[PDB]
Parts: sequence; C-alpha cells; structure tokens
Amino acid sequence: ITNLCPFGEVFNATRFASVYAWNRKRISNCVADYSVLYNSASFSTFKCYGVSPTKLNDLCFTNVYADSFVIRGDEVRQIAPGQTGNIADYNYKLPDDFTGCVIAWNSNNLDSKVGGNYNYLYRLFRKSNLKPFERDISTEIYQAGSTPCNGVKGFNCYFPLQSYGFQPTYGVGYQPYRVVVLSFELLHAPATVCGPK
Amino acid sequence: EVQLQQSGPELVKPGASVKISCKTSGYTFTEYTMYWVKQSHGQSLEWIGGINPNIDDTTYNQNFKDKATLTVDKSSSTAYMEFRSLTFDDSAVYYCARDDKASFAFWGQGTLVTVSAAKTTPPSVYPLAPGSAAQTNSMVTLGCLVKGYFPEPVTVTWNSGSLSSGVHTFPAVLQSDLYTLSSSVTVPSSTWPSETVTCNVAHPASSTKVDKKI
Amino acid sequence: DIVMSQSPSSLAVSDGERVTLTCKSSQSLLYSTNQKNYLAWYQQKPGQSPKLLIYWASSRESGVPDRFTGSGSGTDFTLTISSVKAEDLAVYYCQQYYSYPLTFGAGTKLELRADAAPTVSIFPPSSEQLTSGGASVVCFLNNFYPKDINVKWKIDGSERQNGVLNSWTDQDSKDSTYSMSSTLTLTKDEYERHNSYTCEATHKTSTSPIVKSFNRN
Repeated sequence: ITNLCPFGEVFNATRFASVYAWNRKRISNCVADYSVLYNSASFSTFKCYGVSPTKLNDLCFTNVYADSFVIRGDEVRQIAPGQTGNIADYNYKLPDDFTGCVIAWNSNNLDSKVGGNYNYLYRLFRKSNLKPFERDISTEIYQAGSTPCNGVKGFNCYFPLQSYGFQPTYGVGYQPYRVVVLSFELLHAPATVCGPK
Repeated sequence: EVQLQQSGPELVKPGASVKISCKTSGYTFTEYTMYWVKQSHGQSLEWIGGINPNIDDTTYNQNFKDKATLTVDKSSSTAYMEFRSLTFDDSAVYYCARDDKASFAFWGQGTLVTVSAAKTTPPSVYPLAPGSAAQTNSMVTLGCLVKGYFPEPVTVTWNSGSLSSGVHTFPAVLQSDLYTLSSSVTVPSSTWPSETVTCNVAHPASSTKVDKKI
Repeated sequence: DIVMSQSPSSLAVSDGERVTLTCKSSQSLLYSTNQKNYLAWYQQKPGQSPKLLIYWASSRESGVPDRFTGSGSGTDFTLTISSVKAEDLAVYYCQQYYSYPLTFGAGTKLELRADAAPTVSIFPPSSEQLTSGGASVVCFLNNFYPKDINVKWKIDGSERQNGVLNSWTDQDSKDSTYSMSSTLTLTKDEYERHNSYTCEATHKTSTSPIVKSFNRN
C-alpha cells in the first residue's frame, strides 16, 4: 500500500502542551497499523473504552482525533468516561459515549526538570463545570465571593492556573505521564482512515 | 436552611484568651467563605475579617490586627476564632457570618463575650419610699435599687410577679467593675400606704434571693 | 478606606406611612464588568441577629415582603418601604461589598409617635444606704417623648456632675413612650454637709424646666 501516514508522531513528539491547552491533531486519508501501539507492550497503562484493541484491524472508522496532554501519575483514573475530579470537571472531560482508547506511558527522564517544572499549567478554579471535549484558554480571575477585583491578587481573587510540581526522586505518585487520547468516531460519512489491507 | 450553631456566653478576664466556635450543617463547609462581625457600642457593627476554608486564606481588618486568629476544622466542619490580649473594649457580641450566596448571607445567633476583672458578689437591695405625707397627684411612685451585683443580669419582680402592670425596668450601668440597676412602678393612692409591697430579686449565678419590704 | 454615612440617624414613623433611608458612600461602588452596585441593606431586630434584605441595591431577596424596594446606583442609594407595619420596628444598616475592609453603616432606628409629657418623682436616700457609708438621691423621668431629653443636678445651688449616671431604656410597647432614670452617688460625709438636693430636667414640650427638691431635716 502507498501513502503511509506518520500516526506515531503524536507518541514520539518533541513538545507537549498543557492540560488546559490540549492540542488536537486531525489525521485523515491514511492507513494506520494498530499492532504497533497495543501488541508491542511498551506502554505502562493502556485501555480501550467500548472497543477491542484486537478488532481495530477489521473494523475501521472515518476520522480520528489525537489529544495529547501531560498529567500526573495518580490522575490517570480521571481520564475515563463519566468521572469527576481535579481535571475531569476543569481541564479535560470524556463523555459517556466515548468510543476511543487511552494510551499512557511514564515520561520520567525527559520531562523531569529538577527544581520544579514551571511550564505546564492546570485549572483548579472555574465558574462552571467543563463540557466534554471543550477547551478553555482564556485566563480571567476567579471570584468565589462578592468582591470585585481588577487585577488584584488579594483575598478570594487569585490566578486560575498553577504549576505542576514534579520531583525526579519520589515514589510514583504525581509522576508526569504522557496521555494520548485517540478518539475513534464512526459516522455515516464514507470512511477515510482504515487499517491494513 | 443553613444551621449556624455558635457557642454560649463566656466570662473571661483581661489578659487571657477565649475561643469562639461556629458549627455548620446542611451545606458544604469547604465551598463557601466564613466572616465574623463584632457588634459593639449597642448598635454599631464592626468587621473582624474573613477566612475562605477551601485553601485556608485569611484576611483581617486594620482595627483587629495581631488580636484575633482564624482556624478551621475540616473533619468537624466548625470554624474557630481565638482572641489574644483582651482589653475592656472587647466586651461585645460576636456574630458568625456565612456567605452562602450573594442574595442572602446567613447569620447565626451571637456569642456574648463579657470581659472584666471582678468576683461574683450577691446583690444588695435598698428600698425606696417618698417622704411626702400628701400630694396632689392621684398616682404614687415607689422605687427599688439593686447595687453591687455581678454578673449581669438578675430577674427583678414586683410583689412576686403579681404587680406586672406599669413596671419600668431600667438597664444596668457599670461602675467600679460592678453593675447597678433601678426599678420603679406606678401605684395608685388607694393602696399605698394602706397596703405594703415587696421587691423580689433573684440572681441565678450567685443562687441568692433577697426579699425587701417597702 | 471606603467610608459611608446614613441620613438621618433616627426617624419617627407611624403605621401606614412610607419611609426612605439614604446611604451615601465616599466613592462610587459601581463595578463596570458586572454592571452591579456592590451594596447590601440589613435589618436587625431587637434581640435577634441581623438579616440581609436588599442585595445589589436593586433586587429583593426571596422571602422579603414586596414593600421593601431597593433603588439607586453609583453613589446615592435609597431603601424605600411602601407601608410599614408593627413588625418593622428594627434598626437598618448599610454595607458595601466593593473593596476590603468591609464598612458597615451607622444605623437607622425607627421610633413611635407621639406627644408624651413627663413628670418628676424624687426619692430620699434609704436608711440602709446611710448605714453602708454612702448616699444616693434619685429622681425618675418616666413617660416622656422624644428621647432627646436633658437633666441637670444642682446641690445647694451649685451644679455638680461628679457621679451622675443615666439609665435610658427602649420604647415601651404599651404606651409608645420612654422612661429614663438618673442616679447621683455621694458619700455620707457629703450628705451631712449639705441640706438641699435638686434635680432639674429640660424638655422641648415645656417652656420652663420642672424643678423638684427635698430637705434633709
């Protein structure tokens, strides 16, 4: 077959985005081999929601969305259909009809940054619960009480984005894990990205 | 609604400390914010400070610097306010203010903190009677003084509670760390001085009862 | 800091009349983003905790009756009641939510009406008082209106202010009037060195102050 697309670019990427600013790379009109991601057994945690990993070779879809973000080690349970937590209601939410898979692995040596990584941010405060597959990039000041603050970091008026404290010598805990969410959506349109023939 | 259970009254001395609690029930304690309002001088309201329990932040007023501290208890859902270096001006009623919503802020009952340096003394009753043998007014007035009692208040009844019509009870005034009140009733001339009355007081803190005849 | 004032401090209201309360701030409390005025109106019953009635200066809280209407924006604010009742006898306050620290108002307390005239009832010191080593001449000022009354104490024609204690209570609900006591303390040595003890009260409804005295002999 011809025109083999680089589907493994999202797993071997050199730069990852934050959780509140998660990127979505559209992949279309190519052939993907799913045995590289599941049969190689090189990832730490991986689980498909609704589909079987051995049946993606004969059952194929029209479009795939590749979501990539870096979360903590205990926070991998929040990336699931129907969950609540610190990033499930604020940064990234999966719906109950989620038919994709979640592939994750431990990025200990590369994304370590001894001394405190001050690049990746995440949301603790928000005025409402986040919709599934919705991204929030704008950064205003949260107001949990009746107090107008115009650029004031005083009482009850703070920044709504913190830093991921990452330590290289720690029992696993909040370890940075690179999570790639491959959404598998099947529509009534003619299919574009299918498996090997 | 929102149940705000506060502590009872405290009787402390200047120089010591005191603790004021406010237990919440019905809603999430870690969601909303807690505020404290001190009501002094009878009607004036003063703002002490605030402390959002979620991330434990705390702010104070300029009038209450280095005097009151605010801590929370997540396991019991009770807020704490501890006063240090108490003075005579701190004798006021403290309230627990919970900011549930901007439409209505829920208030508790009030914590009466009386601070003074005095011992519990039994009251001394002095009866009063006019010295005029005759008058043009058809109504006569009788008096009853209550001096040297601590702490406030006492129950003052006239003729064991039977003479309840036309009774003027005055509040207490503080002089030399002791409280003093007075009472007066309006009596028609047809009964006085043809019939006698009595001034019955009762102090629940001292458990003494004095019955003086007028 | 942000300060606020109320005008006036007290108002005599009758059953059925409308009343307006004015709360003026030292600066504008208008937030341009939310387009709301951060100011609250409170009402404290005598013996109870204060409760919030009008929030954001234009909205009525659920459970408050429809007579309480809030208005005003920016600097001038007005709390308007259409028709008061017997349950409206309370004190009102004004609090802003614009900046820290939070500033409370002075307090506007309503009164009753009208036209009470006082009397003077002098009392000699008791025999148990002089046995204890002191003396006390008291004269009660009951059933008067308004509360803005003044009293003087003159002993042997000389005015003395040492030991003058006033005791003023709230308005009695049975007659809508006030009662106030005045106590002058002195020792037994000062009681024997003097003969006449007079107290004199001045009132607005009288063109001459009412005098009353008694003799030691």
